[PDB]
Amino acid sequence: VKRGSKVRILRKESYWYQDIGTVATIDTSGIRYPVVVRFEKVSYSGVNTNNFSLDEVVEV
Amino acid sequence: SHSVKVYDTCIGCTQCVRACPCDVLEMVSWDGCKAGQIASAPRTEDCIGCKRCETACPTDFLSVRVYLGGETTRSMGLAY
Amino acid sequence: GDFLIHHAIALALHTTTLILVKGALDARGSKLMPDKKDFGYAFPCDGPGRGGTCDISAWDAFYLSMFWMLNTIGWVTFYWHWKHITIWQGNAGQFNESSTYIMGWLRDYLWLNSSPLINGYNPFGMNSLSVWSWMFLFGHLIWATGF
Amino acid sequence: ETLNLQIPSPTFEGSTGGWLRAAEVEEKYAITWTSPKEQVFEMPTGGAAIMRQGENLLYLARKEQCLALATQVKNSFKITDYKVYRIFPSGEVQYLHPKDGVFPEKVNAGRVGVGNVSHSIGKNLNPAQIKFTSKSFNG
Amino acid sequence: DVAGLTPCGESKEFARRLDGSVKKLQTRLSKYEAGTPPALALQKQIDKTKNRFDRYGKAGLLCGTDGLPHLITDGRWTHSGEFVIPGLLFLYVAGWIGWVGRSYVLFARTADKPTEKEIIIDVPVALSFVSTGFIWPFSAFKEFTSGNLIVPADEITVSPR
Amino acid sequence: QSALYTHHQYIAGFLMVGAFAHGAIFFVRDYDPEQNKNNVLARILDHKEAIISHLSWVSLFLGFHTLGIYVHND
Amino acid sequence: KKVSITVDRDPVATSFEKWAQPGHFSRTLAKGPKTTTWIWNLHADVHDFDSHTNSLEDISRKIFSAHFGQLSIIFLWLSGMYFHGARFSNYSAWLSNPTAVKPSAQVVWPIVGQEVLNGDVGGGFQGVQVTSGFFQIWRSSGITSEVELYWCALAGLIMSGLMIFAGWFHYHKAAPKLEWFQNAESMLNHHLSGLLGLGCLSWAGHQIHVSLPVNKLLDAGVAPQEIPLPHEFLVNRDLMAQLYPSFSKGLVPFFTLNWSEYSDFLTFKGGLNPVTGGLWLSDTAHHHLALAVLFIVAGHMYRTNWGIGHSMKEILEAHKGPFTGEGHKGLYEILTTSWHAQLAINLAMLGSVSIIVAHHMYAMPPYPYIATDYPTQLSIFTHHMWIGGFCVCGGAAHAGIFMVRDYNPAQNYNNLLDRVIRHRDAIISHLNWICIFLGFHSFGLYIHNDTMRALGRTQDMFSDTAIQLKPVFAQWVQSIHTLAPGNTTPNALATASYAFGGDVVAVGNKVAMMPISLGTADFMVHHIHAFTIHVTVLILLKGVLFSRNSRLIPDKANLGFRFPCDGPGRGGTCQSSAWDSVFLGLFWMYNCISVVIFHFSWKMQSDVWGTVQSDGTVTHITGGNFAQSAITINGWLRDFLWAQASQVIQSYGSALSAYGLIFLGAHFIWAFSLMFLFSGRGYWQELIESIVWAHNKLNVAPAIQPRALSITQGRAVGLAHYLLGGIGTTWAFFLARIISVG
Ligand code: CLA
Ligand code: CLA
Ligand code: CLA
Ligand code: CLA
Ligand code: CLA
Ligand code: CLA
Ligand code: CLA
Ligand SMILES: CC1=CCCC(C)(C)[C@H]1/C=C/C(C)=C/C=C/C(C)=C/C=C/C=C(C)/C=C/C=C(C)/C=C/C1=C(C)CCCC1(C)C
Ligand code: SF4
Repeated sequence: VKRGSKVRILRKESYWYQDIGTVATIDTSGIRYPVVVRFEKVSYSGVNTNNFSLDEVVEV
Repeated sequence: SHSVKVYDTCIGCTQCVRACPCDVLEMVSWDGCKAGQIASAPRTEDCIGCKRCETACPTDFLSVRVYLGGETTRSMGLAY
Repeated sequence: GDFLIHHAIALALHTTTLILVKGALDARGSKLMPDKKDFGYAFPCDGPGRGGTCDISAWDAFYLSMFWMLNTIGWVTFYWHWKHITIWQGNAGQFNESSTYIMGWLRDYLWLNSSPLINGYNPFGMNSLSVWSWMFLFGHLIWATGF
Repeated sequence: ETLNLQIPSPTFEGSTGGWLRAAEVEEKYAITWTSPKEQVFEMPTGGAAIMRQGENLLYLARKEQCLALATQVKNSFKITDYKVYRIFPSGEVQYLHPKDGVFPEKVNAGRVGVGNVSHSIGKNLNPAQIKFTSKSFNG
Repeated sequence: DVAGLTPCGESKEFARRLDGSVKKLQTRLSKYEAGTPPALALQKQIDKTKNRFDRYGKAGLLCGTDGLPHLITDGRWTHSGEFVIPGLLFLYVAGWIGWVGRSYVLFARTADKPTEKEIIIDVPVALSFVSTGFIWPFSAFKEFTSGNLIVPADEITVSPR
Repeated sequence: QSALYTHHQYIAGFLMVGAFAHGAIFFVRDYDPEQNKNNVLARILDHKEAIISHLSWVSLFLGFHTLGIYVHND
Repeated sequence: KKVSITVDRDPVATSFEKWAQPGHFSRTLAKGPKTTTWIWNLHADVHDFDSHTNSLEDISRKIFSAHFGQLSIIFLWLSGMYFHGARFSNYSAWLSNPTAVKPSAQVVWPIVGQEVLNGDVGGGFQGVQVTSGFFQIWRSSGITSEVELYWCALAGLIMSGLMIFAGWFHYHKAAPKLEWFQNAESMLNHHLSGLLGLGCLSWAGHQIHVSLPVNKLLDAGVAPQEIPLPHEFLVNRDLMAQLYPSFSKGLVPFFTLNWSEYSDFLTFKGGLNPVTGGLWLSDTAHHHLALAVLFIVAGHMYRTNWGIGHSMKEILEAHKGPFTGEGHKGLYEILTTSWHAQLAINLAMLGSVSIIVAHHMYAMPPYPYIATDYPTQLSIFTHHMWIGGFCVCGGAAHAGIFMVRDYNPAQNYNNLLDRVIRHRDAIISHLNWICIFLGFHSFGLYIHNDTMRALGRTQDMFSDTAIQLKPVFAQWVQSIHTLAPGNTTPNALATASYAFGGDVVAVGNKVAMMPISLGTADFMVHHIHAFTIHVTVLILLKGVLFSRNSRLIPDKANLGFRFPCDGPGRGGTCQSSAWDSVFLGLFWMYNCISVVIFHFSWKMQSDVWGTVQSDGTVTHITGGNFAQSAITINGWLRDFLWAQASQVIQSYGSALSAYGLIFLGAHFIWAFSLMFLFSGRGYWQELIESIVWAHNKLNVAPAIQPRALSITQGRAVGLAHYLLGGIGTTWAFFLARIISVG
């Protein structure tokens, strides 16, 4: 993906699994979960952002 | 004792380690997150099972997971 | 009166089914505990985080449906017994008129039929219904201690 | 390193909240810290005590009681000089916290990671797969 | 008649219901003087009670052995005014409320602060929506067939299982 | 006649709860989703929110109006 | 003059802007909702001022103006009580026949058949019978006409407008500074002397010049419109000297200290007026005059601006002995810097006074014709027992909020608080033992009796007939009070109350008061009371003493006053907060006050209330069944709950059908509460998920994401509906029962 794009989450235990977020940053370093995605819904913990990997994220 | 696990989704925020009332958790060096550090559970015999670490954790599903197990004098928090 | 109680019994069958089906289908996971299957069938909670997780286990839906099972068999057996005791007297019209509102169930079934039971002993003597009169109070005591 | 048993104790008038027979037959915990002042603090087990200027020493029944005091002593009196010990009735004194001289929330070399699972939490094994098998659910 | 019931206009038990209801009011009226406010209040209640019993008798309702009206709800047209037409009236209002509430929640999603529109309602826009509800059956079905009522299963968050 | 009816309906309600409880114990403990790919069992779990919300509607539907008529009558 | 008035002028701007911004008062809530929890958190924390602001000055200002708002509501409430008496009541008909007409000041509209509630209360009137005792107050006041009730209604409305103006004015225009609120000596001097002292003195003046002449003419038998207006007693001193000849001498006997001249209207009679069954109003006038003097005297104790007076700090710091360390040192600083510590004391005392009011008003009936109005006697006893029990539990609620928040160990070293917290295990273990002993030896006596009566062994029961547990100490105290007139209260003519012994006072052939004998059943239920009060103290004291820390949670003060738990570890710490002991102690308060009002209701019907006829014998409402049937639980179930629930169940189709509906409705609310009490939040959030899914399917999900209620709010909602349901059931049962038979 690229920064600022809209993505549909594919991590089955995510709060936002099959919901749309927007990509904040992507880390070039060897990070296991380099895609930073922000959402408009908060999770049950009140967090509105999470890190993801490329194989857990699809552009819409 | 209780079983406390740290999954590789840990962003190294150290919040679980600061919230732990029994010094169960500490930070060890890593290279899988930007912070360069991951939570660790070297002293789970002292874990009382409060799950204050899980409350502190900000990853979408908890990087730190407490699994309540056999009860002891330490994990039952008995001063008697 | 029979129409109304059957729809109450239908309400209680679908609501008991709801708690139990929700317990069976959310047993493996939910959105609060997506890894609920790692913890077993009967665990207390996942702690106060994520808003609070009291009664989140699949066992706890057994626990909650047990109250609804007791409520439904109450509605079934209250109906069976009142419909039969009024017929056995020869006064089926007492059920026919009083079952359509809830005060008819309270006064013409529970309050009216209580009197031989609660007079099994009194300051004037006792009879052989004294044991059921004692089990009656005994049952109210165990029930309240559960609270 | 070892607990100097002779360190004076904070002026306290006693309480019923202190340790019971399990401390003298199973284990006891101690906390030491340096105070720049002769000031009142709150005991985890009850009322208020006064820590003496210099080195203080307490005995508590639970490890959490020593750390709850350590949290308070560092948040209101900015004492970061606290060392927590475990004491067995055999006389053995076991240093506890901070375990390697550095606080746990700060990284340190030579710390080996315990409990770390290489996958995310959703990648565990289903219970049916490991039934009548010793294999662990973490992959 | 239907299910062994009797039309309320010829039920003798319905007739005794009306009489007992009026005797109960007349004995309360026997304790007041003619022009008093308690006498006028009870005389108006005897008029209301008689009117209700007269209307029920002439309406085609069926009475039981207990002398009370019974409702037939199996779908027959001679009895559609007891459930089917009140039900048709209900569903029109209920779908109206549902269509109007749904239209406002979709509007509020496109707002500057979507959750402020739900605790502080934009009353001119929310009144624009309430007026639209009169043709909800046509508006909602066209919404359905145009692929805008139902979202596909793969844009809905579900539990891992 | 009264005791026998009451006895066996209470036995029935306990047995019915236990079946659903042990169905819950089955899914947690004994159900393997990979030996059940696209079964009737797996497809149940695939639309569990459809099942649970429609029980929720029918319970509320029955409850609002059954209690509502009774309160109206009272 | 260090006691001075200091005010900030125009502090806060009168703007509608913050009205449009719900949640403006806290930093968390002011950024808007994202889940439905925000909506509940908005109402939960709104009057928690010391949770929004750091400064004690702004907190004190919000409290002072909110107390004016409360006063405005009470005055509006009082004004409406007078207006309904003036406009929609049978008051004037009741004045002619107090023993025949039933008070009624509420008339319903005819809408859905609900006009059946306008029952025949008497006096050519239809309405809802009222039991608040206003009619008896108004006759005691000397109102005698609806015209004067309209003027009282306007007087309440003018006061209601003035209080809401003052609350606005003192928050927005002229707000006092913290040094104004921190004048405890000045406030006590004025509230003893000015509020309570001039309150009693002025009311004594109304009683002497208006209540005494008007009520003497009424009890002589003069018709209400035949009675001179209250100012003609003020001017025509000859007319006042007809009724009370001491007025011929005026105020010379007062000033020259020849007070015995005033014995016409300042009596010490005791007992009841035979005509009305109420207290002699000449006694109440002397009571209020004497109370007024020593409230004005008491309000000169403390030092303000001239060197005379006590320093309250000096009094407290001097009271210290060898057991109690530094003593009461530091308590002045607590009570002039913590509003919660002040509210904890004042709620516990106000609750205690409300419980005392319930006992004193049934036993020494103060108003004319209130003793034989049994619906009022039962209503105001039951109402003031509940107000007392609720206010007592809020005293421990705010003692906990003080300890968690306003308590500072540095300023409380070795004083009485420090010492209480440092032996709280000894307090809670000894109270715990007393409650086990009390429960076994009060309720177990009932269980012994249930079993023996069921087993056919009536000789083995604790009864007046069998083994006797007599209350000799209560019987002895009753003996002393009957002997007191002429002996240890020599100038009294009658006893303080006929409940202690003496005559039967009958008004309109109904018993006003008569000796309330104490037997084994009275011994048993009094120890039932001591058990339920001690357990309530146990739950609430344990919450206050362990609010900051336990052996379980060493840092409970960091979690706050109100937290649901500290996790499932340590075996489980569910309901470990100080809030959760108030939650558990309101159930045991409910249990306690329910037995008190049941004891009162059954005893008064069985042994006191009823009808007198020839041979002077009294036929009581339930015929004296208390002695031999209140000793078993089956007796309370059968002869009290079952026997007396007949009126509320058979009430349909009458004017009491409203009580029949509220009986069922409250049974519903009570049961519905158990959904919230026995369940947990985790079930309800997962159920909401499937409901959210069906909304997502139809694209109608809300932007304020629905949540299950918090763990605490589930406890608060469960307790509130339990109390609403439990108390509402008894309210209908009490009111339909006593209106029908009493
Ligand atoms: C404070 C206590 C109190 C109480 C409990 C009552 C209770 C009652 N009064 Mg009494 N009354 C009172 C004070 C009180 N009154 C006072 C002080 C006066 C003198 C002005 C009166 C004068 C009075 C008269 C003259 C009458 C009553 C009547 C009634 C009855 C029906 C009222 C009704 O449905 O009107 C409802 C009227 C409406 C206009 C409905 C308004 C509903 C709105 C929506 C409430 C909303 C409040 C609002 C949202 C608050 C927020 C403000 C906003 C800016 C957000 C009821 C028994 C009637 C009666 O007994 O008839 C036999 C009657 O005729 N009252
Ligand atoms: C003689 C002096 C005096 C009197 C009567 C009062 C009376 C009162 N004060 Mg106090 N107060 C005083 C001096 C006085 N104060 C001083 C000197 C201070 C500064 C240290 C305070 C500081 C203070 C605080 C901080 C608070 C009060 C509160 C209250 C009210 C308590 C609630 C209550 O019972 O009201 C109901 C009883 C009544 C009798 C209602 C009466 C209403 C008016 C104001 C009473 C006086 C009217 C007037 C003097 C009488 C004229 C008589 C004329 C017809 C001949 C009450 C009105 C509390 C309150 O509720 O705030 C509003 C509160 O929070 N006062
Ligand atoms: C108008 C808005 C709206 C719409 C279209 C729906 C639509 C639906 N809801 Mg409901 N719901 C709503 C509001 C709404 N909901 C609110 C406010 C709540 C909180 C009480 C709920 C609570 C709720 C539950 C608990 C359940 C549903 C269910 C359902 C489904 C079946 C219909 C039903 O059972 O109704 C039931 C409706 C209620 C129980 C409450 C409705 C209360 C009012 C009447 C609606 C709100 C009016 C709103 C203020 C509109 C203002 C518009 C204005 C600003 C222009 C359907 C998806 C059920 C489901 O999932 O089954 C498949 C189900 O179990 N909903
Ligand atoms: C009398 C007691 C009572 C009542 C009424 C309920 C009612 C309900 N329960 Mg609960 N429950 C109870 C006891 C009770 N329960 C107990 C003791 C337990 C054991 C802990 C449970 C455990 C339990 C579980 C575990 C579940 C339920 C469910 C349900 C629902 C099933 C019936 C239904 O779906 O529609 C009936 C609907 C109603 C009865 C609502 C009444 C309509 C209200 C009163 C409208 C009135 C509005 C009025 C103006 C409000 C005035 C407020 C005032 C301040 C102005 C319903 C909300 C299930 C559920 O939520 O599924 C959807 C569910 O999963 N209950
Ligand atoms: C929610 C609160 C609440 C409500 C709705 C009521 C409602 C009622 N009360 Mg109760 N009351 C309450 C709380 C409440 N009370 C508390 C907390 C107390 C303890 C102080 C009392 C003490 C009380 C008494 C002593 C009397 C009532 C009476 C009444 C009734 C007539 C109302 C009236 O005009 O008062 C009229 C009140 C009077 C005419 C006399 C009041 C005399 C007291 C001593 C004045 C004290 C004022 C002072 C500022 C308070 C100081 C408190 C102290 C701790 C320092 C009505 C049923 C009267 C009643 O039952 O009549 C049938 C009655 O005589 N109340
Ligand atoms: C003079 C009396 C007084 C005062 C000033 C206060 C003031 C306060 N209390 Mg205390 N309290 C009191 C009496 C008092 N309380 C009593 C008598 C009790 C015993 C029940 C308590 C128990 C108590 C607890 C347990 C707590 C407080 C808290 C608070 C604070 C927050 C208030 C708030 O935001 O609530 C907002 C108000 C509401 C949400 C109102 C809803 C409450 C009920 C459910 C509605 C009322 C039902 C109604 C009467 C009947 C309905 C009729 C029905 C048929 C429809 C505030 C400092 C809280 C706190 O954190 O303080 C720091 C807290 O946790 N209080
Ligand atoms: C009927 C219901 C019931 C009963 C019996 C109890 C019983 C008790 N509660 Mg509980 N409680 C209840 C409902 C009940 N509660 C509810 C609904 C709540 C909800 C809020 C609570 C909340 C609560 C709290 C928060 C507290 C209690 C406390 C207590 C104890 C009071 C001390 C006492 O009386 O010891 C005596 C014991 C009894 C009276 C129990 C009955 C025993 C009788 C005499 C017969 C004994 C028969 C004998 C043992 C037979 C032996 C042979 C047999 C084994 C074969 C006691 C264990 C308090 C406590 O534990 O402190 C001491 C306390 O702090 N309760
Ligand atoms: C939770 C759970 C998880 C997974 C595993 C699990 C254990 C399987 C599960 C549990 C599931 C559970 C507990 C499931 C419980 C399932 C139950 C109780 C099913 C009831 C079935 C009854 C039927 C089909 C009656 C049919 C009658 C008919 C057709 C009569 C017809 C007629 C005749 C012949 C005569 C009259 C005329 C008519 C009316 C025409
Ligand atoms: S209150 Fe609920 S979340 Fe907290 S420990 Fe108890 S069960 Fe778990």
